[PDB]
Amino acid sequence: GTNVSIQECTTNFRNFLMSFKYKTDEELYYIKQLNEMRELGTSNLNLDARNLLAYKQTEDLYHQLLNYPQEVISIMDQTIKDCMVSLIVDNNLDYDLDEIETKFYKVRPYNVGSCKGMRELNPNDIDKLINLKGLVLRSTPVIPDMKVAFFKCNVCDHTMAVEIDRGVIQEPARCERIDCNEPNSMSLIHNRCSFADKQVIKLQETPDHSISLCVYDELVDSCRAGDRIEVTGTFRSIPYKTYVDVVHVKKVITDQDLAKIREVAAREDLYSLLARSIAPSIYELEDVKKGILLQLFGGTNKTYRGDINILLCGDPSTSKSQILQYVHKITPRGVYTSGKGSSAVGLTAYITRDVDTKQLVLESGALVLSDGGVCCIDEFDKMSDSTRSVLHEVMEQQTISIAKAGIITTLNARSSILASANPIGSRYNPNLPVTENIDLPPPLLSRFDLVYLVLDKVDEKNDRELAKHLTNLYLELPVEFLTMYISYAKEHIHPIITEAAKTELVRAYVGMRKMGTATTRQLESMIRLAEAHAKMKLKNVVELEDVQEAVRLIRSAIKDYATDPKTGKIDMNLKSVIQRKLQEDLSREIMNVLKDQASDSMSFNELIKQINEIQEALSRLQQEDK
Amino acid sequence: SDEINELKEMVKDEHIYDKLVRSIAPAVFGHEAVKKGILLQMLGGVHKSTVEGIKLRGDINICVVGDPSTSKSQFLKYVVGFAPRSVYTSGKASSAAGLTAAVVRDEEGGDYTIEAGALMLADNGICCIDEFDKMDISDQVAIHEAMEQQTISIAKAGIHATLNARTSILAAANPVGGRYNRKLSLRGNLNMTAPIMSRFDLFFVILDDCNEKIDTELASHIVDLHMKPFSAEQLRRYIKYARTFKP
Ligand SMILES: Nc1ncnc2c1ncn2[C@@H]1O[C@H](COP(=O)(O)OP(=O)(O)O)[C@@H](O)[C@H]1O
Ligand SMILES: Nc1ncnc2c1ncn2[C@@H]1O[C@H](COP(=O)(O)OP(=O)(O)O)[C@@H](O)[C@H]1O
Ligand SMILES: [Zn+2]
Repeated sequence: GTNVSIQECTTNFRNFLMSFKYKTDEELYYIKQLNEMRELGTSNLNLDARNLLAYKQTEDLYHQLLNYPQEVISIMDQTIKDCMVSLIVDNNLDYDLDEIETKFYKVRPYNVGSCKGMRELNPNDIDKLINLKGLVLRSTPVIPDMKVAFFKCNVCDHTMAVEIDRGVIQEPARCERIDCNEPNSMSLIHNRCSFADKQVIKLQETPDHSISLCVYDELVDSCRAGDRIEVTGTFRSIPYKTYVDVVHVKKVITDQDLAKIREVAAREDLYSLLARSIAPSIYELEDVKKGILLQLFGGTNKTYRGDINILLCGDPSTSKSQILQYVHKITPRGVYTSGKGSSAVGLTAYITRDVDTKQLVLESGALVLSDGGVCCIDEFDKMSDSTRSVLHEVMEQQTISIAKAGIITTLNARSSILASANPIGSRYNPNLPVTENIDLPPPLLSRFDLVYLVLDKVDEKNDRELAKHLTNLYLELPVEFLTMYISYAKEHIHPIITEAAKTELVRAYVGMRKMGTATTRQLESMIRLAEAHAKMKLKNVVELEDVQEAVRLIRSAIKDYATDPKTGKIDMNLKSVIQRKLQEDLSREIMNVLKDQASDSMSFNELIKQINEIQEALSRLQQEDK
Repeated sequence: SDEINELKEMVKDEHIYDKLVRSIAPAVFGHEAVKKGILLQMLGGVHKSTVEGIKLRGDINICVVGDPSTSKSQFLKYVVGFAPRSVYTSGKASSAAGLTAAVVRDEEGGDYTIEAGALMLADNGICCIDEFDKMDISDQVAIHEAMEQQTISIAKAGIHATLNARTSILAAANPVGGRYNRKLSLRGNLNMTAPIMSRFDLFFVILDDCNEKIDTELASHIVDLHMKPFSAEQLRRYIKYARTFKP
């Protein structure tokens, strides 16, 4: 039989349509939306199918409906028409009825509860209402589908209107006119018929493999290449290919979670706690932790993306592969690749025409597949030159333009790149300039945001610290909260740079400039990192402290303070006569100031603010009883 | 009458040339020489045919070389976004067949038929090529005939026709060592040979320097970009009138 009782189901949906509320949350939902829908000239209503799970009788309706969506939709069409007629003329609230009266409507539920997954669907689950998710790849051109047949009698020009019922064409046997009774005289005029748009769309599905969906009517060309899509429709296999008849398509936490986020954000050790909890297997490296976490936060996107890219140029025994392999798993899912094991086609795409589609199609590579996410590239120093040439336009415009035989098109590859590269030779050698220690040409090396020189120094004390950190770990914030925080910050905060924060950029860039490799590329980072820091703080604007911290992070990553300005070499060690002179002058000045004021003593904070605009000098003076 | 008046204001004013110079790619600060060059390239010279039948090329080619920091690609993007007909391409992505014309088997028969490459497309327009120095010489050579003869000649697989290639080539490139080796002269910093350099009516090499007064304003404007006379729509209207003159 049928699980849908026409009168019972229409009465139940009438009761739901007039009584639903979510639990200001107290106001009724469709009691408000009915007037708006009567105002609208639209031909369809997107039914909020999450309300079906929020209310009991509608959950029962879903369980009954799982096998018979079409009957309920067909009933709801007439129900919508009747409701419109009533609210217009029976309630005497409106008078525009004729076109609504004559036309046909539909309804599309868009938030139905999900099923058990595509591969788990059984042969009896065919023709059931289903809900799925994935990413769209390809689209077929508009294909007309027959609805009306226009037959003309080839001996008397009489015309008959014939329509298709359940995919059946019925050719009239004889002319219907009283005089003209010639059999088989009816003929079809191809271009006087009526058709409707049908389109096949390819979708890479991920159950809660690729599935080729089918769409009809206004659903065509609403889904295009690269769309992030959730599907509500019918799973189909007919005498047997698997395909989905789409009924609606979607183009796209607790308050306790908000309380937890606020608590973690408010505590003063926020940065320290984040760095400490991101990677337990990697000890210390505060700057590297801050940089990679900032890359995960990302900058603000304006129309000017915020895709921060970081290069690790440490010694070839420091934990760097362990960080990237972990990032590949903790971040929202991306693609893990290696420069040595990649090619230009492997990153960008394979592109070719199609006979059936009559337009270009793409076999997406990892670099384009990472659109909107994060990609990891080990062996960045070993990437082929032709492949490296792709990175240029990717990092400069987030696009890839190709012009070859019969194909001229551009593809978007907006993604963040985290890369590791061993130094030239078996180890980093500070006896050579820092530029000469990296095997990347200046045009590619100069456009990164952060480059980290994670060197290894042999020292018994630090070796003991690391060994005691590691050896006791394998005896015998959670990642869920970390991902929750990362998603929330990207979801909500859009920080704007303040005037004071803007002003310091000029001085910082000029200071980096006057020590001349301080190209204009690093000035992009001087805002990209600042916006990411503001997002991490969850502050709605970029603070001057955020800018100063970003500048400090860049300086520490590059390690300019330990870098020789004359030859680019690095000091190994990073009591001096300049230290002695500074301490002596500071002690003299504070000794003068502490008694120049009309008091025998003063607070040390006020003295520090007066002089710096210290502790060792005052401690030594106290040792001398001054 | 109103259309004529609007187009007339842009022509009958004393300072229109400087106004149009200061209007190409308003996002890119400075670099006024390239702004003049692109403006002149968009209004290429009158084509002439000799009474002997020999034709004189009228389109203007431009090449720009700069350090990896100076914004040389934004000019190419502005041109392809503004030109009525334009094609953008990359030096390494492009190939010989993809620029001039492709010899491909045709439908409805067993004979061959051409397909339009990057140069045949946007004919009577501006073609933009980025990373020009990265191009292989074997596929740089094929651009020469379009650059000087405004034609594409094919003698391959049953096709022996000569095709129109009236296009203005705009290119961007980098010095041989990426950075401008300011120790040496212009002769040693470029890998381009004389035959291809001779075919550019305009040629600019722009550099970077640590001048504080320049870098301060550069930083201010490139930060304003990330913070946020004649409009770009009017320039196409002006060019549609200007291009027809024959001085
Ligand atoms: N700070 C560290 N913490 C944990 N493991 C480390 C650390 N430094 C080195 N290792 C170990 O040394 C090994 C070498 O890894 P790594 O240096 O990242 O790559 P590669 O072997 O290519 O140099 C890894 O197995 C890693 O576990
Ligand atoms: N005068 C300028 N005005 C605004 N932005 C600039 C200027 N000069 C350089 N830039 C910035 O510097 C970057 C330079 O990139 P570019 O040199 O074009 O890369 P490529 O050399 O690969 O073409 C651009 O993204 C641009 O935003
Ligand atoms: Zn008849």
